[PDB]
Amino acid sequence: MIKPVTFMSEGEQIIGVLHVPDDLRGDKRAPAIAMFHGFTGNKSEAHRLFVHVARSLCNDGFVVLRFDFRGSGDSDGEFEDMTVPGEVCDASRSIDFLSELNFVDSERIGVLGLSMGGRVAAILASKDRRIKFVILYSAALTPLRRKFLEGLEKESIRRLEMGEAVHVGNGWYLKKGFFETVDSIVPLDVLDRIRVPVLIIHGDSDSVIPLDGALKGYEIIRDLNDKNELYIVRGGDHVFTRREHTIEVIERTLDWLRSLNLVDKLAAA
Ligand SMILES: [Cl-]
Repeated sequence: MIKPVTFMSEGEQIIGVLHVPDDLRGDKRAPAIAMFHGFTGNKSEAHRLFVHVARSLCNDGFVVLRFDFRGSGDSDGEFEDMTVPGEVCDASRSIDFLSELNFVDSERIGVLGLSMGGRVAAILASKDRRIKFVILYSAALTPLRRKFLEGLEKESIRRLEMGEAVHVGNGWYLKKGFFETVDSIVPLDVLDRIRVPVLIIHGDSDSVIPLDGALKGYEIIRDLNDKNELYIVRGGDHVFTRREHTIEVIERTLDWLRSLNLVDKLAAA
């Protein structure tokens, strides 16, 4: 079952989509995953990657919530006002939403994030005791403010300082709040607070987010939980465009989740 949902965050509506397993009995409760999209992404994500990921997770027995951050997709708000802390607010609200569903096991909720959404996932997991596992795809874990500004002309940076929304490419505009707070929390600085299982998947041909950041992240957390894993997708680009890479990412994610024993369909009988 797939159905649209809405909830409020920071005074504004978020629209999302909820995947519910069809074999979920009346009293039964399922583990759940909230999925966080990337920068200038939406809840379907590139070449519908999140749709495919969510369908596979739901087939595996998870309730899955995908939603548009405020300022993205069909949620309220303007993109130029978006900030990473604002997306952490939204992300926490999506956990609230899953926690209040009577067919979700409130003690078996985890998160999945792609790139900037992986940044959000890591930040939220460093704080939120409700998160029981973290899945990071192509995650942006390192400082980004300087790299973002280095892509802008000096006169554009001044206009940003003066309060203008400036063009950042492909028709997307951004105000300074994003640049001021994208490094308020840098994930590498708080990764050692995450003690639940973390799966890091990163392509060795990612031209957007260097693999180096995923390697550093794994180095920090590898012995904090003996289920933590780093999977490097050989030939994989930032959003796993080649079909075989998308399949590999999904297969590795399902396999890893199996190791955590979150679903027990045999016992469900
Ligand atoms: Cl905000």
